[PDB]
Amino acid sequence: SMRILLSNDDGVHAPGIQTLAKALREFADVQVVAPDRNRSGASNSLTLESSLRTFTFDNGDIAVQMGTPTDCVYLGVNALMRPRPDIVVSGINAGPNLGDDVIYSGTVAAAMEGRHLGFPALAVSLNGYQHYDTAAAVTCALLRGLSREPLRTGRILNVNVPDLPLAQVKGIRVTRCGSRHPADKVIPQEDPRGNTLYWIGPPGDKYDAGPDTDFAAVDEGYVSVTPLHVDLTAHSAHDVVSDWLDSVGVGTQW
Amino acid sequence: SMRILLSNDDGVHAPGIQTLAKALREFADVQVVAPDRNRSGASNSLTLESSLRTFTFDNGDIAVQMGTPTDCVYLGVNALMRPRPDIVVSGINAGPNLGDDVIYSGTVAAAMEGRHLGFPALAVSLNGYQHYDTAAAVTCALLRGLSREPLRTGRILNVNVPDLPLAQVKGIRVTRCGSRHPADKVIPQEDPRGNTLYWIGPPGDKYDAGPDTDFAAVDEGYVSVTPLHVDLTAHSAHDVVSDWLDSVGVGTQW
Ligand SMILES: [Mg+2]
Ligand SMILES: [Mg+2]
Repeated sequence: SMRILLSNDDGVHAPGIQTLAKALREFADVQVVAPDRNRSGASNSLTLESSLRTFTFDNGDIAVQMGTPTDCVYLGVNALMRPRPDIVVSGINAGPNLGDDVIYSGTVAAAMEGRHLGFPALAVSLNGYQHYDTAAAVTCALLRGLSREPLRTGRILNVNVPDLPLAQVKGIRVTRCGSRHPADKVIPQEDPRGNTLYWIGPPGDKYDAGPDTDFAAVDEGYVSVTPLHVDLTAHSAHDVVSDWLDSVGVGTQW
Repeated sequence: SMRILLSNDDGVHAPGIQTLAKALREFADVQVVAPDRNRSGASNSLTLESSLRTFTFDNGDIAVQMGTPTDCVYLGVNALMRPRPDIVVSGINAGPNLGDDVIYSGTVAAAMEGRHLGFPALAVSLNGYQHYDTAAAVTCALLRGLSREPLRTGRILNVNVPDLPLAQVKGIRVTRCGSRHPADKVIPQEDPRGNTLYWIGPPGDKYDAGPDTDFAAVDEGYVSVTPLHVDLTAHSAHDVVSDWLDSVGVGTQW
């Protein structure tokens, strides 16, 4: 019987995470360890300068004080949940995590943090705010599915679900991350004393959102499943960087 | 003429950034934009629900008040530094960023924000903190030559410098990222009121530290340079996931 570490990114009381927990407690033992306040825009952010305070609740749900999504699952796996989870699922998130985004996503990061357990970790995001209903069903399918048969390759599955009633989601689709044009907008806004403060503001237009992409999938009406890894090496850049090095003679006398 | 945007993640006052600033500033035009405090572990996190305030010191360095490394370089290239920088150098970090430490590193995050400039972003990490001089020599050497001859491919370089006297470092190796075992340590500490607080342990043991890894290079006394990209998609796992979805009948009814 599956042991589930359920975290998320929107906080221990987000409709997203609570819904998923009810659905999952139907066939698995779930233990929630989530951050205490919506703070999305954390990435694989990790509290290193300070220790972490824990708070447990009425049920058994833990919230990490000021804790980051990676904070949560990390504490969850090596201290807080015992016996250890078999999987971590990163609880239904209010809003997409597609393309370039994924690198900055706290919800993707919680999943990435469970890349080492018996089962692949699931990140789950709704594109919108209404049909949490649907994302739960999708996750359960994915989960019963792992339980009859283990997946031999891919330790992070990044799922996004369209904001449509289950009956209208056309299927699911294995995808690749898309990309936007480089973001560059900064919105200045000035404080009552004259000084300029800056907002980061909105991401670039969609660049590669062709047929193979997670963007196209969701746009079409499919669950989009992207397998993620954690090796950022640009392997094909290799010889070029080496020729360069030799060409200009850094690291060499000759 | 070479306009450098100089960030780091240990904070604008760290000896790694300051020593780098000084070395660059005698053949290059430099602007420091960095966090106001030690922000190690910050990964790609960014401030989205708040505006950011800056502070300028008399030497012109700029700090982003509660800014993340990412916050800093985004604001650096797009608002703060005029005219735009030619390059982003992410200041000499105290401690290595090797293997999968990369997904958590604020140092590399700062460079990832440099992705779209003329020259490739440089992330520079020292494996200790005796010899910042050493990392400086390297970075300066990387930067010249870069300005003698462009790098035809690869937008982000993850540079790790052994913690030795320059004379003792054997050379340079273009490398690939290694990987660690799961981390499992959670160092507990009691509150003065008796409550268990949790500190996040260290990075796990080197696991893949093979012949051509970033680990191997540093341990043997070489500078490691790794080309990095931002695509999280595990492409080679595509068909396996696709066969698994079909084998389990999720997203098809037959
Ligand atoms: Mg969120
Ligand atoms: Mg640091």
